[PDB]
Amino acid sequence: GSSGSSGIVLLRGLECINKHYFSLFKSLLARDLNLERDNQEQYTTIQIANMMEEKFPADSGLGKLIEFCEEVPALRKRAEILKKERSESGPSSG
Repeated sequence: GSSGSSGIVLLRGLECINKHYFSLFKSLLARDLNLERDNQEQYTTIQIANMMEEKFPADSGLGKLIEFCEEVPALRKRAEILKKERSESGPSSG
């Protein structure tokens, strides 16, 4: 077995998934980000990324996305992988 492949980024959380699933993410945020009604496809992980950066400076979308993956069984495997990166000094356990 080879090693490496440690090039993950809090932003890659989007590029990771296939455009297919991505479309859904934009829909769930359409309300928050206030995306278009029929022009949600013309957008790109980029334009959407920056939007989240300012909007949700907490995770910059990382979080909002992680969830979108949890709901899906084919993304749940990644959701857990993303979270690990999200947290830094442990969450706020209360």
